[PDB]
Parts: sequence; structure tokens; C-alpha cells
Amino acid sequence: SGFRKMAFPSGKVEGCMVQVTCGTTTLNGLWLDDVVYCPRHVICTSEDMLNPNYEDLLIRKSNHNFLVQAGNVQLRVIGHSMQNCVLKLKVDTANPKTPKYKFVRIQPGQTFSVLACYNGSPSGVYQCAMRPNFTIKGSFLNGSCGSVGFNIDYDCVSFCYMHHMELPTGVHAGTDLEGNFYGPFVDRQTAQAAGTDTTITVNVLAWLYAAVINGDRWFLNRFTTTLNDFNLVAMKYNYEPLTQDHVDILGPLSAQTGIAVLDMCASLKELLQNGMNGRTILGSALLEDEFTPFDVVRQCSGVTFQ
Amino acid sequence: SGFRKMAFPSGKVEGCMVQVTCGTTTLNGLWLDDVVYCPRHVICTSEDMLNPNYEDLLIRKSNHNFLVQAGNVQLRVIGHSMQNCVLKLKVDTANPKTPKYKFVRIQPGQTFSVLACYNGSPSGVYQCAMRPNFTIKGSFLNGSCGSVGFNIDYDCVSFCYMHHMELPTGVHAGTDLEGNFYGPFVDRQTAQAAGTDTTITVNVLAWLYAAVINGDRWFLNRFTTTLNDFNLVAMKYNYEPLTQDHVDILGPLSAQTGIAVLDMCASLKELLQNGMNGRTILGSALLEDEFTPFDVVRQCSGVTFQ
Repeated sequence: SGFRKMAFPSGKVEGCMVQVTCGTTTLNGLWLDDVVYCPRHVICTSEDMLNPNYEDLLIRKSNHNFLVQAGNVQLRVIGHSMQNCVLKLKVDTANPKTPKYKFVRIQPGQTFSVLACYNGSPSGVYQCAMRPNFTIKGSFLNGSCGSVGFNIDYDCVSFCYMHHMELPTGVHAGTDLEGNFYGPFVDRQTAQAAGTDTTITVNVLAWLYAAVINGDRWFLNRFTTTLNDFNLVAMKYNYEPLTQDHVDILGPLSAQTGIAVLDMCASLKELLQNGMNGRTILGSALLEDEFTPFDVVRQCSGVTFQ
Repeated sequence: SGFRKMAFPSGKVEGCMVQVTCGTTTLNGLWLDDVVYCPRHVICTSEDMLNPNYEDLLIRKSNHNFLVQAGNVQLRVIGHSMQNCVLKLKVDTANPKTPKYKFVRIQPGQTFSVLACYNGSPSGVYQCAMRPNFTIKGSFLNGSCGSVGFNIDYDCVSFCYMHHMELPTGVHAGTDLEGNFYGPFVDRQTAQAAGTDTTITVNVLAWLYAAVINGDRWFLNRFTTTLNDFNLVAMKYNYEPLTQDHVDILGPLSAQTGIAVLDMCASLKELLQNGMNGRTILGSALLEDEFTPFDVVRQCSGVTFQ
């Protein structure tokens, strides 16, 4: 028993972390096969970030302007190209540690593990969620850029995030591995508006099921409700409206605990209007939304990876 | 910026996880050099756990009774011995992936990363703390036994924990790598009393400094206090009494934020007597105690490992 905010083992990703330097800027890079991926603002100085013209900047850089170091091994850059917001430094040596991988673009609400690095060396690992406003609440210091987020599906590593910036508000923005930002953000040092952040309702439900599975049942109540009437209350407290797909995704957690999805909603509804009144759920005084129904099934059944 | 409950990268530990089977029991083992370490109750059936005589049980087992599988590689057991509560299966092949390691016995309040495994394969990783009552609040399902806790000091892996049991209360008990239990626990299926759990006061202070560093300063107050008068209040709310060593350990966090240790205490004192009144600190509605002063310095300065 027990419930913890668990991250994926990072071994397969550690071996892909390289350090990328260009001029006086140095950040992390992802070495897969014979190509190194990294944020394009590695070609920018501190001054350039205010208003950079990436084409004109990249055009004054040749292959020998990039120093890609993997521990102590040096990679010879043989080609370079800009794909959206990322750089693709084609090197001469294919990473012998290249795992079976895949590039994916996740949806808000989804969760993944971040391996925070500095100078191409692992600092630590944590689990987090993609907020409905396309930002993430992580832990990044200067130099962390290029750090990746990933999920593990058995023997396959899915890369879904690459860190690019911290916003003046302290939250983080990044891209997928093809270089497209998540959200309305641009890679420049300017004021950027992140929309209103909402609570991931489907995740909160999955977490209540985890609580029930783990012995916390005090919030279970007699009442029930309808999807429409639940959503009306959800919207007042800035929760994401729940759909039928959410109802179906929770099916397994429903069958296992013998508590219908709509009944669980009725317990949530009441916690929003009344609060937790000094009580906790799985050691928490707040409603947790960084666990997807899949994350709960995984932790509760003991799934493993290659 | 930002603060996350961060775990150490697990790559170096993943390569030491083997599956140990004996009879119909199968749990995880730690393969270092040419020796596999695992809980001795791997030689026990379900019936035996009620009242096991480990010597008499071990005596009816020969080297060929142990099946140690590392992925697909099979290890030939050439020797076996019981050291306190762990088994030491000497095999023929030294793990080529043996990292630079060390065995240590931590103190309550200290923190470490747990790599949860099932069948010798990594499931996930999380950070946690050794409670003052020598238990840990983790996430373990049947089959998890043998999972290890560790810290990373640059290029050296310090193994400090090995999971052995879940208590009827849902908390976890284990040993160091020499086989000595943490706490008054024995490896048998009986009712065991874990003492009163207290809050790790020094860790809570380090976390308040992290909050200040990250912009949350609302709890900073004019008052001050004395160590004695603070401790008197601490003891009423089940907090560990603070000593001078704790004061010295926080020195660096004190110099960096310009807030004296005793003044920080005065802010804590007030939060205990008054509560957080609907407010949060680093996204939390409770006082967090799973971060040591060292963990905070690490996350706030960007430390890396081999």
C-alpha cells in the first residue's frame, strides 16, 4: 500500500544527455542516434534574447562553432539545421546508448518525468503535469535549458518535452521534440501571458479512487449527481469540465473499488463547496491533480519497464 | 526558480537490480561486484512468516536452490550466507555495471531515493524521509521487497535502505545493507508497535528558507524567540526539539537569505499556534518535512552527479 508522487526510472535518458556550447552560452542537449537536439537560443547571448532574429543569428554560425561534449567524449558536428524552435546538430558518432525511442506531443492534463540537468549532467528527477494553460510548475535554474520530459512505455522512451524558458511569473514553457512550443509562447525574453490555470478534474477523481484503495474513505457520501450539475459547480471553482471520455477513462478504477464515477463526482462536488475542514487525503490538505487515471493504475498494480 | 520533491537519477542503481527466487518466493536483489544482496525472508513461504526460525530454514537450502536472474542472464550461485537479516548470495559473475558504491546507515530525519522494483525490474523512483520512529511512508506492493534506498555523492552511490516489510499500519520497515533493521522491528508477520511519529523540525526550517528564496514571504514576522521557548512550543505539537547542531546546519541558508535561524523559528512557532489559515507555502497547505537543509542547498544551487 501507500501512495507516492512517483517518477519513471531515468537510466535510459541519462545516457542521452550531452552538453552543448556555442559562444558563451551552454545548455543541455539530447543525443539520439547521430543527432543532438537542443534549444535554438543556445546561439544567443544575454543581449540577443530581448529581440532575436534566429535566421540571421544562425547564418553566422558554422559546424565548428558548436562544442558538443558527452562526459569526456567530444562530438564532431558535421551538419546543423533549425527545425522550428530546436536545433539539430548532426554529429559523426551515433550514441551507442540510444534507447528505443519515440517523439510525442502530449495534451494538457497528461503527466511525465523531467530529468533536470546542468552541463549535460543529471541533477535530479521529478514527476509533473502539463497544466491546462500549457505551462509546467517545475524546478529549473539557469543552465537547465534543454532538459527533457519523458514517459516510459515498457521498452520505449517517449520524449514529449524540452525546456526552453522560465516566464517572469516563475513557471516554465517548452517545446515538443520537433520544436513546437506548448502554448502561445515564443522563445524570447519578453512579457508573455499564460492564460488562466484550471484544475485537472479527471486527475483529481483518479486520486480520490487511489485514496479509497488506500483506506481513506471519509469523503465518500450518500449523495449523487448528474454530469451537467457537477460541471456547473466545477466551473465556479475553476475545474476543467468533465466529459464522457473522462467517465470512460475512469471505468477500470470504478470497477475495482465498486464506486460509480458519478457518485465519486458527488463527493468531489461537496469537497469544493465545503472544503476539507482540517482533514487530509493521502497525506494532503489539498486536492491533488498531478496523477492521471493511468498513473494510479500503474502504481496500484505494480507495472514495470525494460 | 521553483521547488519540487526531487529524487536522484536512478541509472546507476537500475543496473544492479536482479530478481531472486527461492522455492515459490520471488523478490528483488542487489547485485554489486560478485555478490547479490536480498531479504532473508525470500527462503520463507507464506506460512513460515508467522514464526520463522531462519537458521533451521536456511540450513535446508543449498546453492542450487537460488535462481538469480538479471534480465535474461542467469547467475550461478556459488556460496550463500546470512548476515543479520540479509542474505549474501556469492555468484560467479561480477556485475560489469557495478558503480562506485558504499554502504551507510543513515539517521532519522535523513532523506534518500527509493527505486521501487518488481521481479528485478524498475517500476519507479521517489524521494522520501526516514521518520523519527524509524519507519518510512512509501509505496510498495507485494513483491517489492528488496527494493533499495540510496543517495548519490558525485560519483559514489550510498546504499542506505533495503525494504523488508509492510506493517499492519501501512508503513514500511527495512534494514541497512548489513542487515540491521532500522527501528525495533523484526522480520516476522506479527503485530509490531512503531513509536510516536514526530515532525522533523530542522527540515521544516530548511523548507521555509526555500520558500523565502522562491518568493513566499508572507509568514515572515517581526517577532523572535529563544531556543528554549521555541522548543517548549515545538513539544506540544509533536515536533522534534531543535539543537545547536541544527542551528549550525542551517547557517548557510541563513547567510544567503539574511534571516537569522532564531527569527525563522519565531515564524514557525506562530504557524503552529495559528495555522496557515487557508494560505499555502510552495504550493502546500501543510508544513513539509521531507527536505533536509542539504536537499534545499542542492536544489537551489544546481548540483550534479557523475
